[PDB]
Amino acid sequence: EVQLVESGGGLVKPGGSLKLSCAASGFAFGNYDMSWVRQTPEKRLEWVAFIGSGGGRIYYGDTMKGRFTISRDNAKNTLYLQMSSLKSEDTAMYYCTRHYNYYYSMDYWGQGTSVIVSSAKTTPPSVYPLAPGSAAQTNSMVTLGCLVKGYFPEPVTVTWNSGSLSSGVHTFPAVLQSDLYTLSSSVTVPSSTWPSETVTCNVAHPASSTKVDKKIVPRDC
Amino acid sequence: DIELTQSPAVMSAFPGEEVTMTCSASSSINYMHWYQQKPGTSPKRWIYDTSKLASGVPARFSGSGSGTSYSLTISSMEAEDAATYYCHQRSIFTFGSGTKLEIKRADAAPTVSIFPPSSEQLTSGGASVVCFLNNFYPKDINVKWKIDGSERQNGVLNSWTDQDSKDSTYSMSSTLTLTKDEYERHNSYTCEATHKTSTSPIVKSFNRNEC
Ligand SMILES: C[C@]12C=CC(=O)C=C1CC[C@@H]1[C@@H]2[C@@H](O)C[C@@]2(C)[C@H]1CC[C@]2(O)C(=O)CO
Repeated sequence: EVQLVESGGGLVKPGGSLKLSCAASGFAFGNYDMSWVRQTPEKRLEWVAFIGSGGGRIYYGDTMKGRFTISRDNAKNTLYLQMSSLKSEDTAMYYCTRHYNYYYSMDYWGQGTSVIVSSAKTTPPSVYPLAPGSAAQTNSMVTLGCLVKGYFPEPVTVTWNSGSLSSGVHTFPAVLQSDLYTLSSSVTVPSSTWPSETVTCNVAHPASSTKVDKKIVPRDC
Repeated sequence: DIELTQSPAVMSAFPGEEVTMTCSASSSINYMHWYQQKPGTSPKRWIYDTSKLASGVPARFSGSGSGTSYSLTISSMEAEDAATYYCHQRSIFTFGSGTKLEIKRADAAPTVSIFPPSSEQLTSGGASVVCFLNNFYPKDINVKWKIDGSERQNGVLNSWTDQDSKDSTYSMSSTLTLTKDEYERHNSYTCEATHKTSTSPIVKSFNRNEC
C-alpha cells in the first residue's frame, strides 16, 4: 500500500549540488509531516530536514548550515531535498520518511538514494579468475574465486553460472585500495564437477554499464 | 543540545536467552523510539513512544525507561531478532549509534584456501594473493602471511562478511597485494589462520616457481 520511492542520488564533485526527490503513494500525502534522514558510511543516522504537512513549518539538522532546502509538492505527492556546496561529510544514504503523530516517530521509510561526494570518477572493474593453480586442492570439494579490482563507485553484483550456483557462495564486502574498490567472491563445488562442468563468474557494474564473464579455467602450468 | 549513547555496541546471544540493551540521554527527555535495521534494507520503526510496539513486532519485545535512561528488552530471543537497534527522540539530531545483536552458535573452524595471482593480473603489473577463510565461528580470527619464512604485515587487507543468515557463521577474505616485481622476488607464500577452535593453525601455501 504505502510506498515511498527516492531518486536523484549519485556521484557529485565537492562544492557541487544535487536535488533528491521522493515519490509517495497510497496515503493522503498532504496530511503528513515528512523528513529526510541520512546514514553515513559509518552507519551513523542523522536527521537532516523536516517539513510540516502544509509546507509552512521546517527544521534542519545541526551540521546543515543553510546548505539544504526541504520542499514538497502536495499535488504531485513528491518531497524534495536540494543540496548545495556539498562536502565529503555529506556522503550518505538519504532516506525519505513519514511521521505518525506529534512525538515524531517515523512509521514508514523509503528505499534510500545514495549520494557520494568526491573527486573520483566512474571506473569499470578489472575481473580476474582465481583457479587453485600451484595451490591445487585435494578434498571432495573445490573452492574457486573471482577478484574484482579497481572500480568506482559501489556497487557491483557478482553471480556464478548466471545465478544457478547460488549455494556455497560468499561475496565479500568491498574495500578501498588506491581509492578504488576491490572485492573477491568465492564459490565451492564438488571436486568431481570441475573442470568437467564449467564455472563462470558474472560481474555487473551498473554505474559504468559494464558486464563481464570470466570462466574459471585450470591454469596452464 | 541533547545527545544519546547506546550500550552495548555489540552483543551476541543464543536463541532462547533474555536480551537487554540501553539508551542514555545527556539530559532528561521522554517518548523514546527504537528502529530496527538489517543489512541492505532501510531502518524500520520497532518501538515508539517509549513502550508502544509497532505493527508486526512480537510481544517478546518491550520498551521502558524515563528521564535519562531507556531500554529495549527481548524475551526468549529468536534468530530473526538479529539486527542493529537504534534509539532516537524528537529533539535529537543524531540517532544513538546502535546496538548490533548477533546470534551465538557452536564454534567452527574455517575452511581455508589460497590462490596465486592470475596470469591476467600479472600481465597488468599487479599481483594479489587471495586467501579465503569460510564458514567459521566466532568472528574473531587471526590471519598471518609468511613470505619465504618471514612474517609479512604490509599490503594485507581483510574483509568479513555479515553473519550468515542461514547457518550463523562468518567468512572472511585476506588479500596480500604486491607489485609484480615484488611478487616475482619471492617464492613461498603462506596463509595461516589461528582461531580459538584449535591451538594449532590451519596452513595453506604454494611456491611461485611451480605451475
Ligand atoms: C521536534 C521538532 C520541534 C518542534 C516541531 O514543531 C517539529 C519538530 C520536528 C523536527 C525536529 C524539531 C526539534 O526538536 C529540533 C530538531 C530535532 C527537528 C529536526 C532537526 C532539529 O532541528 C535538530 O536536529 C535540532 O538539534
